[PDB]
Amino acid sequence: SLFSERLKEIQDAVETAMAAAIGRLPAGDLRDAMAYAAQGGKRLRAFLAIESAAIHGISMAQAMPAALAVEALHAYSLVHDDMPCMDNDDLRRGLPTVHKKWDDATAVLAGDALQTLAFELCTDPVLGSAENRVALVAALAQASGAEGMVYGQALDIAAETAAVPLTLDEIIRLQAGKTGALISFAAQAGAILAGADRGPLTAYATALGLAFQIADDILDVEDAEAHKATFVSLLGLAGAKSRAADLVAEAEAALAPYGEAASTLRACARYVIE
Amino acid sequence: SLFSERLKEIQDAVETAMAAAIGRLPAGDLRDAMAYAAQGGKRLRAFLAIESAAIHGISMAQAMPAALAVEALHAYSLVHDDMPCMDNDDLRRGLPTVHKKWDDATAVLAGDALQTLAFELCTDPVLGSAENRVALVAALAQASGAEGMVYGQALDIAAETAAVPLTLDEIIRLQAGKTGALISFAAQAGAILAGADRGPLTAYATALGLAFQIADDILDVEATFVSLLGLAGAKSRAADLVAEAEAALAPYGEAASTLRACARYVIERD
Repeated sequence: SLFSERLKEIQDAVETAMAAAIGRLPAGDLRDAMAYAAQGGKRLRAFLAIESAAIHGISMAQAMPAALAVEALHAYSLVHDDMPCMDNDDLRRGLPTVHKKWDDATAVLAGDALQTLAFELCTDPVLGSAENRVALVAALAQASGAEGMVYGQALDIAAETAAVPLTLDEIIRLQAGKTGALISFAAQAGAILAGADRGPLTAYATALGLAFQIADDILDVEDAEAHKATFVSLLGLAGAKSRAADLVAEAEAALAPYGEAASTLRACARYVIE
Repeated sequence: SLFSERLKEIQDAVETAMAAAIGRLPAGDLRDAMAYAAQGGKRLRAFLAIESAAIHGISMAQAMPAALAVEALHAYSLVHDDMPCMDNDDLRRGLPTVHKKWDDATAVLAGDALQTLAFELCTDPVLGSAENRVALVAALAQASGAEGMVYGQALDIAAETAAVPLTLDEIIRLQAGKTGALISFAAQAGAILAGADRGPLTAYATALGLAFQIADDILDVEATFVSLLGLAGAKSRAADLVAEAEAALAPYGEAASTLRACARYVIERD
């Protein structure tokens, strides 16, 4: 399809660009760990950044530093999350995690530096004006810190052993922090770089992010973390499926001002449930 | 003296402004551990940010988010450094470390959010033009990441298990990364915000950063700096670098007075 071919292209370009940006750093164990953690993945957040840019008439070359920013940040968070003090993961996508391949010290440092790299990438003159770049840093920061991604991780610790079982509102607030905020930055990145209205892409992302999580739960159905309240347990199998579809249709509809230009973005929404 | 009063006023105002900045986040264990980590300390780096700005005719009000940015970044680094897998500290400034008071998970996360907050503070429009703000965050990213502070820390850890003890040339290059880079950002910050030449303040910071490091090793014995030079040699060497740092600021005339007083202060405790 257009979507699948466009995705493949973006994945190939991102792999190359990330390796080049990391290869610029001083050699050593730190850099090897950084490189290993930022390689592979579906690049869905890079996709969103590039496609939302394309919709505002911005080239992939002008958009690359923002796509790599959100991928670096995504990568940093997994490294920190795979640590024994947190999710305690030995393997990710069939492969050893950073803290296992190297050591815990390398994992905290590789993730720290990857965070730094993401913000540095946001200052790259290729992106365009200083005004737009400083709005991009601000938005990546809002998405990633103590009112965004990290906050959602803090809540997840309380949530996975909660006394009263988790309500729908709570697992929605969870989702919105853990994955929602960064998916939203990625989708808004295009508009940020064009200095354009961020409303439609925000609404598209809110709906898309939640749809992702709901679609994820359904796939798991079809210990503390394993027996947590999911959208399938709360809404039912059919209730979850119908909610996923509703949200995808809501995300597509948010992109109506863009006409046929939004094609790959609306196929991205459909992809999550299909 | 008159420097003593400038340092305490800045310490007071950094304490307030940081509590207000962290106060604006959602409540919880995370916000508590962040605010705890970012409270206190001598505010050296914040002082360098504010005072190099004053040297360039920029008020404290306009400089504050850059001072908060160094401090938040510094705090983040301490929280992560204290963890069992790194330096393994149980106390700092008397009180228990973040990992000890809470746990390892909270250390990671409060560290992470503190780095994120540091970069968020660099975008505060109070700092002035977006051009200077973007140069500020590029500088902070340079000081802090895989070419700066983090790189230095990684080298320091790899040092801990080296086949040979390290040369004085290497332990200079190590701590230029580990502590020098962030002090360099802090001194240059005032010039960045005025769109001015950064060279003199950079040379100041390179001298001062090394001297600050040597004066800390002096504290311990009172391959490190005291072991490689002796207590006679290191007390002399740090006093040399202080002079160097004061000399680097000769272009500024007697406007360099507070920052020179600061350079002498980091060895005035010895």
